Amino acid sequence: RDKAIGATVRIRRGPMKGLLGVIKDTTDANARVELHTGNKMVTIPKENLLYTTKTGELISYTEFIERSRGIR
Amino acid sequence: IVSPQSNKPVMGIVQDTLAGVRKFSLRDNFLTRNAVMNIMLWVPDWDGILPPPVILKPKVLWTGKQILSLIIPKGINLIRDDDKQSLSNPTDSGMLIENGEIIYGVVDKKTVGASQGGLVHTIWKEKGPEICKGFFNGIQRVVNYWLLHNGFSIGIGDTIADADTMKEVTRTVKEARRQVAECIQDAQHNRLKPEPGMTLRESFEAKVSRILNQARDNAGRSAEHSLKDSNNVKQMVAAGSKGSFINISQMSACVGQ
Amino acid sequence: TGAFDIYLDQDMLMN
Amino acid sequence: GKAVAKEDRTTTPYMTKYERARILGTRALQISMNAPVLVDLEGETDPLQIAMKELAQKKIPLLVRRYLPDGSYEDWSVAELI
Amino acid sequence: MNQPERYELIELMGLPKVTYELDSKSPNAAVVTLEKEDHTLANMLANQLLSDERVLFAGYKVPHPLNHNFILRVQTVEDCSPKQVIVDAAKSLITHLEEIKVNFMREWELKMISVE
Amino acid sequence: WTHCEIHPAMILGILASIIPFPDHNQSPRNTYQSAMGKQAMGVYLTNYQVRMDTMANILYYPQKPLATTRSMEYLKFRELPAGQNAIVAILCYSGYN
Amino acid sequence: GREGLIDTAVKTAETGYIQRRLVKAMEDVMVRYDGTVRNAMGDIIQFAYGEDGLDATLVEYQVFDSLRLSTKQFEKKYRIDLMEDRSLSLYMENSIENDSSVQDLLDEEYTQLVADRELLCKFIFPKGDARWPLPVNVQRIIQNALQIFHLEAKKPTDLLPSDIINGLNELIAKLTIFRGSDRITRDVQNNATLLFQILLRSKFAVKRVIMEYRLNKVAFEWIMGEVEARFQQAVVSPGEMVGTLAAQSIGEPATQMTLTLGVPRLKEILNVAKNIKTPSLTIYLMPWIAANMDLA
Amino acid sequence: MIIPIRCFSCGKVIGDKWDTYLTLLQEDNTEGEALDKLGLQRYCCRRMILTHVDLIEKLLCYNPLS
Amino acid sequence: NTPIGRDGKLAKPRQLHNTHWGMVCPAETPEGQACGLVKNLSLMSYVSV
Amino acid sequence: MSESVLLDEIFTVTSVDKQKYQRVSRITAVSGQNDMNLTLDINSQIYPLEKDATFSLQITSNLNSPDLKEAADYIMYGKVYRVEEAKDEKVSVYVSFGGLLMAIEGSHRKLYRLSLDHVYLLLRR
Amino acid sequence: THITIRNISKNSVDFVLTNTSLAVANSLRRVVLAEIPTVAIDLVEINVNTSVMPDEFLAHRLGMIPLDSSNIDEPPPVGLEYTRNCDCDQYCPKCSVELFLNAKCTGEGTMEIYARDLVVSSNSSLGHPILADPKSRGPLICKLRKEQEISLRCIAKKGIAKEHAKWSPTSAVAFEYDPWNKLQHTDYWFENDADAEWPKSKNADWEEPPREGEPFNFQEEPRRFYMDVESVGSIPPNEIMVQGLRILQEKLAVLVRDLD
Amino acid sequence: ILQILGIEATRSALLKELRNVIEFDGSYVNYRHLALLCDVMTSRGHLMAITR
Amino acid sequence: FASRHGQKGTIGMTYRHEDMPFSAQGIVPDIIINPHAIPSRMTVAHLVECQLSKVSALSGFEGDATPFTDVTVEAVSKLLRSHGFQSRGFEVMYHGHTGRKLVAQVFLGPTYYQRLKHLVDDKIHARARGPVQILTRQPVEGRSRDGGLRFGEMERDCQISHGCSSVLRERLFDCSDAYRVIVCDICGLIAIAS
RNA sequence: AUCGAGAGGU
Ligand SMILES: [Zn+2]
Repeated sequence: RDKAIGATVRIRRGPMKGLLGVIKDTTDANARVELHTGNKMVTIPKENLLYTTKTGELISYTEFIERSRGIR
Repeated sequence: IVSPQSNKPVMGIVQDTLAGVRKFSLRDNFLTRNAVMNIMLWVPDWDGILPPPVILKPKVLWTGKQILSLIIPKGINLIRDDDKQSLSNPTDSGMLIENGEIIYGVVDKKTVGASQGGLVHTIWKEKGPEICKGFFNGIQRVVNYWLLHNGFSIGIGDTIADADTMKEVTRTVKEARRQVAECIQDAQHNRLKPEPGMTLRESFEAKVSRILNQARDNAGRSAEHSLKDSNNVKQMVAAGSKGSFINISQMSACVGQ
Repeated sequence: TGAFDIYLDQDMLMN
Repeated sequence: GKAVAKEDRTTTPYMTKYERARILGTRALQISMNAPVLVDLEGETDPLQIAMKELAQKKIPLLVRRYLPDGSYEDWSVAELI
Repeated sequence: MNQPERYELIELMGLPKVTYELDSKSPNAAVVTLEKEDHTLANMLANQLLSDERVLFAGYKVPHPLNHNFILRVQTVEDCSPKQVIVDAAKSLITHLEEIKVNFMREWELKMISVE
Repeated sequence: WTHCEIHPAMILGILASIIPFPDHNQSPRNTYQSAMGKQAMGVYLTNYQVRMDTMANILYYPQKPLATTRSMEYLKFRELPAGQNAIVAILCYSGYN
Repeated sequence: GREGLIDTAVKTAETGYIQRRLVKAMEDVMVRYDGTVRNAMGDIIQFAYGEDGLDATLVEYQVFDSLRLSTKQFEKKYRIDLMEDRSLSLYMENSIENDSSVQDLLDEEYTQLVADRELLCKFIFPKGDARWPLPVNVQRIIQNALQIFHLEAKKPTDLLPSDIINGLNELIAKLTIFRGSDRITRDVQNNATLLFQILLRSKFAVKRVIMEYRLNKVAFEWIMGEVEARFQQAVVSPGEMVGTLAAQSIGEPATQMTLTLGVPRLKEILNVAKNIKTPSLTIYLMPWIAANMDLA
Repeated sequence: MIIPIRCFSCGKVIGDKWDTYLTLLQEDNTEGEALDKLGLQRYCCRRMILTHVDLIEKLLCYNPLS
Repeated sequence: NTPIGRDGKLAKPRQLHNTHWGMVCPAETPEGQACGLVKNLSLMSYVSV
Repeated sequence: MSESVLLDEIFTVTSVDKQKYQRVSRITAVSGQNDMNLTLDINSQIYPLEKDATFSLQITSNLNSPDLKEAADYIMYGKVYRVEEAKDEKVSVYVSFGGLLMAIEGSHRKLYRLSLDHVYLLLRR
Repeated sequence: THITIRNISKNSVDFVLTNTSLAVANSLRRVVLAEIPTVAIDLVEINVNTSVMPDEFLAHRLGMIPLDSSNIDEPPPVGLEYTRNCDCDQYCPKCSVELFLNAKCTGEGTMEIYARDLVVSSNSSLGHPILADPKSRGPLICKLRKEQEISLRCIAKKGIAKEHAKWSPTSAVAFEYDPWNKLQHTDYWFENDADAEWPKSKNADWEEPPREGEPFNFQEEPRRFYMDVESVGSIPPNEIMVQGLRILQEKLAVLVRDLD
Repeated sequence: ILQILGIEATRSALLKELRNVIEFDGSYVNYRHLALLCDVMTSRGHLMAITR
Repeated sequence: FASRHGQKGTIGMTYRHEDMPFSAQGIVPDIIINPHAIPSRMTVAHLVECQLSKVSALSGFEGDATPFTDVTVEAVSKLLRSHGFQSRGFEVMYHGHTGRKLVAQVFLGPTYYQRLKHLVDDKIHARARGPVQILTRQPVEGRSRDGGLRFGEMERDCQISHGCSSVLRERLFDCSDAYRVIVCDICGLIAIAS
C-alpha cells in the first residue's frame, strides 16, 4: 500500500511543470496522476513531483519518504 | 479492390481526388519546376530522377498528364475511344495509356472510377493488389497536393444562368403549359383518342406527364448548355465526382413535375 | 479455410 | 476413408488461397510455440514472416489432406504444391 | 482524451533538431529532416535553394499534418554537396532578413518622426 | 375568393421555421434540419444553473443567426440560440473535409 | 420528399429480410475438390461452378471478333489460300508459296474456325452478342506483347504456320480445369473451356498472327505462357463459399432497388408466388405474320 | 452569455467594446454605423458584436439573495 | 402521434396528405419507423376544446 | 552534319483555335508548297502564334547540337505515338508532347525518318 | 530589399515589402501569426468563485486577456524565461508574473469586473493588462450581483500562438500582391466580364495597370507585397515585425549551426 | 412454365426474370451468382421457394 | 456539426491560423467544407444564407431569410457588391503554406452552424475483456457497462463468404463464451466431471 | 440486475 496514492502533488520539472493533481495510482518508478485541469490524466515520475503537506508546504520526493518513515 | 459480384473494382477515385484529377489532366495544365519538384516527393517509390520537361523553351514546363503518368506503373496499356476516328482528338476525349504513359485523354470516373475495364481494374489484374494499392496511394497523394495548392470551390454564382438562358427556359415552360392547355381542351371534348388498353383519364395523365417531363429536360438542357466550363457545378459533373445534369437543371432552370 | 486438414510430413522433418 | 495413390491424384496441383492461408497460419502458430525453424533467419521476430519465408523456400513441413465428397482423400506436400 | 499536448509542437522530447542523410538512390542527393518545423522555414529555404544554379533538385514535404516536422530533399551538381548549398542558402536568407529588419526600422523611425 | 392566407410561412412548425430560405432547399434537407435542430447545443432555459437535470449541454457563447426568419421572434430563437456564426469557406483544402 | 423518405424506411427492412432468406438458403453450397458444387448433404448443385469453373473475380469482358463478321469478311480475315494468295510470304522470313502440307494445316485450321463460328452463331449467341466476360484478357496480353517486344509492323516474322498451330493447340491442352483420363472428364473439360477455346482460335488465327499482329516466335511464346498462367489463376479454388457469395451478390444490389419491378418483383420471384400481381404472356407470331400488322 | 474577449476568427479583442457598442446604439446609431465607429472593419470581427446575446444578465436574475 | 402499427408497412398513413396544409408541419417528421406517423402542429394551428 | 534532323520545313499558320483552353491553342498550318498539313497544340501563353505567321518547324532526335537549340524560339519534347501510310503515298504522323498533340501529314519521302520514338520539336519564328 | 510604410496606427502598421520573394513574405506572415512570444495568464488558482460563471469559463476568459509583452525576450529581469526552462520549483519572477482578482459585490446593482481590476505583482512592466479602450478598463471579465465574490490568483507565463492562440500578439495580417493579376496567378471566375465583376483593390493604385498589347511575362515573379500587421495590444506592430524577422533569422541560424 | 415446359425451361425462366429484376436499374451481377441461385431453387425437380 | 440545411459533418482535421487560406483582408475561415456537399444535395439555401449573412455582417442590418418573400439572390448580390465585394460571394484567397494566391476563388462568408450532441468521446469504446452476462456468460451489452460488440448474422455471413473458418471460430468461440464439458461416449450427455 | 416503455445515431 503506497503512501503517495491520494496525495495532492504539483509537477516539478518537465513541460507540464506547475500543474496540480492527485496521485490516483503509483508504480515503483512513476505515479499516475489526475490533473485538475482539462480532465487530463498523466504518468509522471515520483521524483518529478512536489508534494503538498497539511500546512501548505511543498516537499520533495525524498523528503516525502523521510517524512513517511516516521523515524525521529 | 475487385469483387466477384460484378467482376469489377469496388474501389476507385472519389470526390476531391476525382475532381482534381480531372483538373490535373487537362491539356493546358502546366507545372513549373518548383511545383513538379515538390510533387515528386509525394510520388511513392520515386526513383529520384526528374521527368524531362515537355517544354524546354522559352519556359521549362511539365504537364499534368506527364506528371500523373508517373503514378501509373510501367506496362499498363489502356485504350478507350469515345469516338472511332483517329488518335488525334481535338477535344482530348477518350484515353490512351501506353506502357504507363498517358498519351491523350482527361482522367475521369471513366478512367479512375470503379468502372469495369478501367485503369483500376487493368492495374489490379495485370500487376497485383499491392501495385494497385500503390497506384491508389500515389494518385491520391499527388492529386491532393496539387489540388491543395490550386483550390476548388463552389458558390451561389454557379447556380445562376444568364438572362438569355432564362428566357429560353421561360419559353420552354410556356410552350409546355400551352400544350397541356390544348390537351385539357381536347380531353374535355372527347377529342383525345385513348391509347390501346388505357382509359381516357390514364391516357391524358400519361400525355401531360410526358409533356411536363420533356419541358423540364429541355429547360435543363438550355441551362447546362449556357453554363461555362469554368462553372464549378459543371466541373464536378464532368469529373463524375458528384452531381449530374438533373441537379444542374433543378438548381438553375426548373425543379419540374 | 477449413475445407481440408493439415498434417505433418515426417519425411521432411527427418531431412 | 481410403487414401488415394500419389499417381491417381486428380485434384489441382496448385496451392489454393485457402490452403495458403491455413498453411501459413498453422506454421506460424507452431513457430510461435517454439517449433524448430527450417530456414535461416535474418533477424525476423514475427512468426508469420518466418512462416512466409519458409514457404518461399518450400520448407514448411506440412501436408494438406484434401477430402473428396465421398470421403476419399489425397495428401499433398506443401513443398510439391505449386 | 486522445488529444496531443500542444507543447509537443515546440518540444523535441529527445529528438534531434536536424537530421541529415545521403540519398543513395540518387547521386549528390541528401534528405534533411527538420523536427518541430513547418512551412515557415521550409518554403523560404527551398525557394532560396532554387535561386541557386548548383542545385538541381530542391523540394520539401510535410508527411502528415499531425506530425510537426518536414523533409527537404536537395540534389546538387557533382562539384558541390547538398549540405554546403543548404548552409549557403540559410546564410543568404539570414543576411536578407537582416536588411529587411534594418530597412524596416529605419523607415519606421522616419515615419514616426514625420508623425511628430 | 372567400378567404386569404395571413402568410404561407405559417404552415411550418417550430423547427422548420428556424431554417433560412427553406423554399430554396430539397425537401428531405428541410426534414433533416428539422430533426437535427433538436440536437443542437445552446442554452435551453435561463435557469439551467439552478436546475439539477440528469443531462445538460450548454454553449459558452451562443450567437443569434445573421440570417433569421420572421417567425423566430415568436419562437424566441434570438433570445436562446443554439449555434454560432462561423466564417465558412467552401474549398478543397488538404482533402480532410 | 415525404414519399421518398417513407420508401427508404420501408425498403431497408424489406431488403434486409430478403438477404437473410437468401443467405440461409445457400449458405452450405461450396465448391469441392473435384470441381463440383455441392451442398452440405453432398447433393450436386452444379457439375462445374458457373458452368466453367472460374472465379468471378478474375473474368473480364472480351469481344468475339468472328461473330459479327460476314462470311466474306470472315473468309478475308481467316481464309488462307496459298494457291491464290501470295501476300503471306511478303509478311514472313520464309517462303511458303504453293506448299502442300502447310495448306493442309491451314485447311484444318479454317475448318475448325468455321465450326466454331457455326457453334457461336447458331447454338451459343444466336442474338449476335459478342462481348462476354471470359478468363484472361487476351487482347490486353497481345497489346502487352506488341509493346514489350517492340514489334515493328514492317519486320517479317520468323513464325511458321505450324508453329502457331502447335503452340495454340498445346496451350488449349494446358487449360486444365478437370483432371482425369475418363471419357466424361474429357467431355466436361472440353465443354468448360469451349468458349475460351473459340476466342483463342479466333484471336490467334495464323492469318491474324502474321498479317495482323506481326508476332515473332519469342512474342508468341510469351503470349502463350502468359495466357496459360492467367487462366490457371482464374480457376475457382476448392472450398470457396460460392453459395453465400452469390446470396450476398444478389442481395446487396437489392438494397438499392426501386420499391412489376424492383423489390416487390424480387420478393415474388424468391417466394415462388403462385399468384403474381401482373401475369403476362409474350406471344411471338410466325415470321410472315410478325412482319405484318394485319395478320398480327 | 458574456461577450467573448477576442474574436473567434480575427483574434481581435472585442471584450472591451460591448459597453461602447451599446452606448453608441443608445445615441441613435445603426448597428452598422456603431460598428464602423468602433473600427470593426472585418465582417468576421463585426459578426460577433452583431450577433452576441447577453445571457449573463438573465442568469444574474436568479440571485439567492435580493 | 398516430397509433398505427409502426412495423406494418402502410405508406398511406405516413404520407403527407393534402389536408395537412396549414395544420401539420410539412417538413418536421422523424426519419425511420415513425416517419409520417409522428407529426407536429403548424404555428397558427388551433385545436378545438 | 545534321543526321538528327528528322524533319525541317517552313509552315504558314492558316487557323488558330483558342476556344477550349486559356493557355493552350491549336494551330493549323500549311507548308510553303502545300504538301504538308500540320495541326499542333502549343502553349500559346508563353509562345503565341497568330494567323498567317510563318515559322520554321524542325523535328530532331536529340538536342546534342548547340546551334539547333540556341536558334529555336520554342522547344517541346514528345513521343511519336502513331504513324500510318495512306494508300495514295501519303503518311500521317501523330506525336504527343505530354498531352499536346501534333498531327503532321505529308509525303512518305520526307516523313520516312519519323518513327515511333521520342523526338524534339523546335519552332523558330 | 526595401520597405515602404504607408500607414501607422496605434494598433497596426501598413507597409509594402519589395525586392523579396513570396516565400520570405509568407514566412514573415506565418511567424508573425504563430511564433512571437507573449505573456498571458496560464494557471488560475481559484479560492472563491460565487459568480454565475463556471471556473474554467473564467480561466479561459482570463487567459484571453492581452498582457504587455514588450521586450519579453531580453534577459530577466527585463524579460522572461519559459517556466519549463527556468530552474524555479514551480514559478518565480524570472519565468512568470502574478496577477490577482479579488472582487465582491455588496451593493444592489451589478458589479462589472474588467481587466483594470487585476492586480499585478510588481517586478516589471511586463504582464500588465493592456487597457486600450477610452475608459482604460480593458476586456470585460465578468459581472456579479450582491453577495457574489471572485477571489483568484493567476500565473502568467511565456508562450507562442502555436501552443495556444492566447499567446498571439497579432489579430490578422492583411496580405496582397499583384492587384492587377499581371502574373495571372489566379483565373478570375466570372459570368460575363471578369474585369467588371471583380472589384479593384486599394493597392491597385500603387502599381501600374497592365498595358494593352503587352505580351504575357512568364519569367516574372511576385516581388511586391502589400502587408498590414495588426496587433492585439500586447506588443506594438513594429516590435512584432522586428521580432518576426529575428525569429526567422534564428531558425535559419539554428539550421546552419546544426548542419555545420 | 414448370407445369408446361419442364424444369430446365423453368431454370432458364428464373434466370431471365432474375436478370430482368436486377439489371433494370442499370446494374450488373455476374452470371455465376444468378445461375447458382436458380440451380439451388431447381435442384430437387420443383421450384423451392426461398422461405421457411 | 451541422448547418440549418441538413449539411451534417464531423471534424476531420484542425489547422491553426497560419496554415489556413486567407483573404486580402486577412480573414481566415473558422470552418472549411467540401464543395461536393452542395451539388447532389441541392441545398441552395445554404449558399443564399452565406451570401445574405455576409451582407448583413458587413451592413449591420439583420438578414430576413423568411420563405416566400421577394428577397432574390440578385438583390443580395447587388447589396454585397455595394460593400466592395464580389457580388456572388467569391473572394481571392491565398495559400497559408506558401502565401501563393489560389487559382480558384473561394466562396467565403458567415454561416450559422450548430454543435450537435454527438461527441466522439461520448462514443469511443474499446473492450478487451471484462463483465459477462450471468446466464449466457457472454460479453455484456453497452459502452457504459464495459460490454462487447455484437458479431451478428451479417458479419458471420461476410466471414463465411471470405472463407475464414478460423476467424469465425475465434470470434464466436474463443473471444465470446468459450466453455468445456465432458460427454459420455455411451449416451452422449454431459457427464459429472471432477 | 432483470423486464418493459420511450427518445435518438448511421
Ligand atoms: Zn522561474
